[PDB]
Amino acid sequence: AYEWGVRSTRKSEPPPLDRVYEIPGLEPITFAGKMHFVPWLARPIFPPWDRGYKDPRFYRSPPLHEHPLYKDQACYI
Amino acid sequence: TVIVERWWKVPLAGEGRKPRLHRRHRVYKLVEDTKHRPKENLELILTQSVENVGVRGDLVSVKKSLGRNRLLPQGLAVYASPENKKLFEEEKLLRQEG
Amino acid sequence: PLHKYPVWLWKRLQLREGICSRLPGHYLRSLEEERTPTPVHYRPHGAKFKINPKNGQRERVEDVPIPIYFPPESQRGLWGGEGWILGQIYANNDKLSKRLKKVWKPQLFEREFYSEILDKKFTVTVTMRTLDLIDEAYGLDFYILKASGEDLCSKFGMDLKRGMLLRLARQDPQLHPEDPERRAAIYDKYKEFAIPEEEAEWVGLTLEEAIEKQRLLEEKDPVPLFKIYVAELIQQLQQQALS
Amino acid sequence: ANFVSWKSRTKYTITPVKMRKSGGRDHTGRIRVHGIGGGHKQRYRMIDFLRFRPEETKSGPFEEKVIQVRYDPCRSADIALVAGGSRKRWIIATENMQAGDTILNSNHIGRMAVAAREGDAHPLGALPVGTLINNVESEPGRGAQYIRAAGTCGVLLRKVNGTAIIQLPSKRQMQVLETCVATVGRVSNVDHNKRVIGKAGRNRWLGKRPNSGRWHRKGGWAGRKIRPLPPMKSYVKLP
Amino acid sequence: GADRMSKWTSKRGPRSFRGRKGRGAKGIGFLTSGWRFVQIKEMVPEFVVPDLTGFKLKPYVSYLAPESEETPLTAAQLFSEAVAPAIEKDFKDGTFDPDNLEKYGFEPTQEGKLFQLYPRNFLR
RNA sequence: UUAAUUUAUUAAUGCAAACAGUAUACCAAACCUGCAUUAAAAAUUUCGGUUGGGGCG
RNA sequence: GCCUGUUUACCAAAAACAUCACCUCUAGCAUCACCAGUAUUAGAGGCACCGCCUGCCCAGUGACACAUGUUUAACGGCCGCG
RNA sequence: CCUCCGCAUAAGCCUGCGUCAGAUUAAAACACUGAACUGACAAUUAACAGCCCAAUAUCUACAAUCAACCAACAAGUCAUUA
RNA sequence: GCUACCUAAGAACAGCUAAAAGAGCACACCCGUCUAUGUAGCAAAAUAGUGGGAAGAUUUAUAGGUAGAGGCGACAAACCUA
RNA sequence: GCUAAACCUAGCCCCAAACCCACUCCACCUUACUACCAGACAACCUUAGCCAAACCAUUUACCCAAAUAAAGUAUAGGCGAUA
Ligand SMILES: [Mg+2]
Ligand SMILES: [Mg+2]
Ligand SMILES: [Mg+2]
Ligand SMILES: [Mg+2]
Ligand SMILES: [Mg+2]
Ligand SMILES: [Mg+2]
Ligand SMILES: [Mg+2]
Ligand SMILES: [Mg+2]
Ligand SMILES: [Mg+2]
Ligand SMILES: [Mg+2]
Ligand SMILES: [Mg+2]
Ligand SMILES: [Mg+2]
Ligand SMILES: [Mg+2]
Ligand SMILES: [Mg+2]
Ligand SMILES: [Mg+2]
Repeated sequence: AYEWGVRSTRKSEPPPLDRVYEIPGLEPITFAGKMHFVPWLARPIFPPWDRGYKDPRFYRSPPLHEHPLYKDQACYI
Repeated sequence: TVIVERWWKVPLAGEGRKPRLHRRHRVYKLVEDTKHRPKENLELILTQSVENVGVRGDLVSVKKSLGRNRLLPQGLAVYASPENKKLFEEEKLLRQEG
Repeated sequence: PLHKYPVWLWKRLQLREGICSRLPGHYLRSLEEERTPTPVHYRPHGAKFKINPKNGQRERVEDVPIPIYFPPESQRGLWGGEGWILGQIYANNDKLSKRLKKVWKPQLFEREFYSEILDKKFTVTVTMRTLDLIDEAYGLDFYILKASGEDLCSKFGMDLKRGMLLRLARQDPQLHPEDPERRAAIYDKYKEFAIPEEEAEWVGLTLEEAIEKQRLLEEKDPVPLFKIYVAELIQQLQQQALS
Repeated sequence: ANFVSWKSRTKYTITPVKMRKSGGRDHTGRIRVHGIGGGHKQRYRMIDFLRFRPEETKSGPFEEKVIQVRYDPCRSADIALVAGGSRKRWIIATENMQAGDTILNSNHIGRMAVAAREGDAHPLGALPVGTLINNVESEPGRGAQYIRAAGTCGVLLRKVNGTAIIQLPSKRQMQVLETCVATVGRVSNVDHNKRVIGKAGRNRWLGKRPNSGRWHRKGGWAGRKIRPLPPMKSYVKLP
Repeated sequence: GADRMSKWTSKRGPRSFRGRKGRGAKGIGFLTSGWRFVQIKEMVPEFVVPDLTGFKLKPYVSYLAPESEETPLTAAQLFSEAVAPAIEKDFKDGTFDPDNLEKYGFEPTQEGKLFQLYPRNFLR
C-alpha cells in the first residue's frame, strides 16, 4: 500500500539521550538549575506538565473513546 | 590502527620542553598496519562440554572470532587469567582422586 | 602596556579565582596532571640514545606524539587510543612529487558487550585494538577500571568507570536479594581498587559539569534574617541574665 | 532556504489539494533539473493506484460503479471517479469507460481462467494467455507502478508454477508473483502522440522552459546503439 | 540610504508593522476571532485615592522646624522596635517556645497571604 | 589538451580483517577500513634566445 | 531567417538564441525538486514546420557487446596519371 | 495660455513655505520676505487598515468569462459537521 | 529591493475591424531603429515623431530562495548595487 | 592694510610597578531598545597564501617553554636558495 505520509512533513523524532542515563545507580548532572538551555553537555528528560486551572482559551478536549455521548454504533446525520 | 612515522625528523626541542612542530612535519608515511597480518589464536578455558572444539577440563587455543561470538557471550569459556587457572587446576585435582 | 601573567596561565588563574577554587583537591590534581598517552600510531624508541649508521656517534632520540582528531562518535562509543589522522601523504612515496592530503579512518564493528559490575548489555561500535585490550585485560570491567583517563579517550568510558567505582564504594545491592553470594563474589573480585565515595563522584566529569555540581551542592536558599535576629536576641538576653 | 514540501496530508480525501510548483528547486535552492518553470496553475488529485482494497469490516469482493470521467492535468491520461459502497476513491480510467459502467475488484483465484471484461480487475492467476493488461504491480500489497500512462498496456506471455511473466511496453520481459492484482484493458486517452503542439504557448502553459542555447559538440554517445534485449529482471525472492 | 542613528518608533514600518510596536502601553485584555478587544476589569490599574477632608498637613514645611541627624532605617532597628518587646515580655514570664514563631509576624512561606514581598504581587 | 606531478571524490574491480552455514572442494549476501587500476573533476605551472620592429626564412 | 519574441542595461538589437515538425542515447522506477510521475513517461543532445529526399564508411577517437563485431541524424572523410 | 495633470490609496526620513522676535552677519544663483534659517508657541483624537481565531475526529469532483443558448482547454481564485 | 530564474496570493489592457486566432490599427502601458540638440549637459545615458507589441512567450505592487574552486543564462563569457 | 601669519592643552608612544572591570527603576533576542502561552535540531575538523630559489611543481624563521657561549656544530634540504 502506498502511504500518504511524508517523513519530511511529519514531526521528526527526538534525538536519542546521552550515555549517562544508561548507567544504573548514577544521577546525571544536567542544566535543570540554571534555567536556560546549554551548549555544555546539557539535555535531560522533563516530566509532563499540566495546568491546574482550566482556561477556555487553552482547553483540550478528551479523546472520543470516553465521551459521555459516545456509543458503539455510528449514526448518519 | 595505522602506524605512521614523521618526516623531516623532529629537531628535538629540549628534553622537558614541548616539541615545536612545523607544517612540514604533517607529512607522514605508511609503514605497517594492524591488518594484513597473520592473526594469532587466544587461549580460552571452557566450562562445559561442547562439540569437537573443546571439552570440560583442559584448555584449547581457539580463534578470536569464535571466542568473541559463541564462547564468551554465552558463558561457555573464560579468559586465560592467572587467577581462575588456580581454582580450575584445584577442581581438576580434586576431581581426579588417587 | 604589558600583561602581568602570560597568556597560557589564564586558565590556572581562573581555576585559582573563586568559584573554580572551591573544587576538591583530588579533582584539581587529576585535572592538572596531564600525562602523555600510550604510543598507538607510532613505534616508540627503545632507549633514550640511539646509534645511527653512517657515523659512529650516539645521539639522543625522542618519541613525539601524532596530533589525532577525536570526533563525537569517539566520545559516544568506546574507542581505543586511535582516531582520525589529518596528515599529508606524498605521491609515489617520494618528496620530489606532489604533497597530497590523506585522512585515515579506523574500522568500526557494532558489537555487544556485557558488564558484570552493572549487569546490563550495551551496543558499542567497538574497533579492533579495544577488543585486543579487553582480551588482554581479561574482561571489560578490568579494562575499564585499570586504564586511566588518558587511555579511554571517551566520555562513556569515564562514565562507566565512575559508575563502577560508585557501585563498589557505596556497597549498593547490584542484583537483588535471595542470593547475596554472587554479589559478595563480585565485590571480592574487584577489591584491588575501592576508591572512597567522596573521591569517586568526581571521576570523569568535565569542567562545566563540575562547576554545575559544585553550584548545586552550594545552592542553599537564603535563610531569613528573622531567625538570626531572634537567635542573637535570645543569646544577648541569656548573657545579660545569667551574669 | 525554507523549502517545505506541499505533500502534507496523511489521509486520503476527495477534494483536490492545491500543489506548489518547483521549477527545479530542491532544498538548497539551486537549479538542478533544467527545463521546468513557469506554467499554468494546477490542482493535485489524490489518485489511488492500488486497485483491490477491502473497506472497513470487509474482506470479500465488492462491486463498483463508474460515475463521471474527468481529466487530470498532472498526467497524460484522464482520470475517472468511481463510486462504490460508502466511499469514493479516484482510480485510473481505462479505454471505453463511460458513465453507468460496472466493474469488479475480485481477489479469489479460481481453478481455470476468467473471461473478464476490459474494466474489471482480477489477479494474474485467473487471466487467459494473451490478454492486454495494464497497471501491473511488483509485490503483493504494494501498489500499481508499471504501465500507468495513456494507452500503455501489457500482454501476458506464459506461466510456470507461481510466477507470471508480463511483457512490458519496452519489449522487455519481467516476471512477478501470481498473487498480484492487475487491471485488464488499455488506458483511455489514446492517440496522445498525434497531439500537435502548434506553438510554444502550449509548452509555456504546461510549464516547460525552452532548452539551452549553447552549441554542444556531440561526443561518442550520439550514435545509434543497436543493442540486444536485456535479460528479464526477477522480483521473486528465492531463499 | 535610510536612517540608522534614530530609534525604531511606530512611524517607519508599513501597514503590517503599525500595531505590534506601540509606545509601551500596558495591555488590559486580549483579542478574539471577530477583530474585537476583550477588556478585563481586573487588569486595569485601579487608583485608590483616600479622603482628604480632615487632613492638616501642608506640602511645604516651615523654616522654623529644627533639623536632625540622618540615618537609614535598617531592618535591625525595626526588629528591635517591634518584635523585641513582645519577645522579652513572653520570655520574662516563662512561655516562649522557639518551635512556633508565627505569632510575631514571621511567615515561613509567601504563598499563604496575598501581598507577598519577594515575588512582589502588588504593583506600587 | 594527446605539455608536466597525482586520483585527493564516485561506480566497477583483485587482495586482507569482520560475520554464518557447508561433505580433502565451492559459495563471499546488507553495512565500515587500507592498498593498485579505468571515464568526470581537478590542488599548481610554464609557453627559450638573435631576428636592421615581431612570426614566417 | 518558418512566424510572435528575445539577446550585447551604457557605441553592434542583427542572418545572433529560442520556438512547434524530426532524429540519437539512457532508465524496470515510491517519497526533500526530478515525480507525490511510470518505456504513448522522464532525463541528456543536433537541425528546426508544411513539399522532394538524407547515397557510403569503424583504417583513426569514443560508446555498446568483450562472440574481433555494431554504431556515424556520434567525432570526420567521398582520387591522380597516361 | 497649458492641462501628458490633479485628488486619494500603496512604499518612504518624519514636522520639513502657520504665528512671534532677529531680519546687523549668515543659505534666495538679485529683491520683497521665504519651499536652501535661529529659538519659543502646537497641530494629527477613528468609525480608515492592522493588532486576530480553544480543542478532539470527520466533510468539501459538476469553474470564472452578465452565465441563461452554444462552444471549449492552459482543467481552474473563495463552502462544513458531532 | 536594478538586473537572470523560480514560488503564493492580486492588479492592468479605451475604441474599430472582432474570420475561430500566442489576428491588425490604435489610449494608457513594455522596449528603444533613425534624425536634431549636450558630452564638466536636465541626466556618471535626456528630450518629439518616424518605431515593434499592446487578450498574452505581456507588464507590475507584496513576500521568500539560488553568490564567486560560484549563482543564473530563450548562450550576449550577458547580468550578480553606476 | 585687507586678505591672513606665531601665541599651549586635551594629551599622544614605550618602560618599572600593579594582575583591570562590569544592575539607580523599567526595556534588550520577535520588527533588540516589543510585559504576558504547547516540539524541545543548533560548537567539538591539517589554515591558506605571497615572496625567495632570477620560473616553479620539493623547500621558505612566524610554531608563544626568559639571557649567553657552544653555534650558525652535527644535521634536514630539486644536498640549494635556506632551516
Ligand atoms: Mg529540444
Ligand atoms: Mg542549440
Ligand atoms: Mg624574442
Ligand atoms: Mg626581421
Ligand atoms: Mg526572425
Ligand atoms: Mg547596446
Ligand atoms: Mg534589454
Ligand atoms: Mg541599439
Ligand atoms: Mg537559429
Ligand atoms: Mg548524411
Ligand atoms: Mg531572459
Ligand atoms: Mg495579437
Ligand atoms: Mg499591434
Ligand atoms: Mg557565441
Ligand atoms: Mg620566486
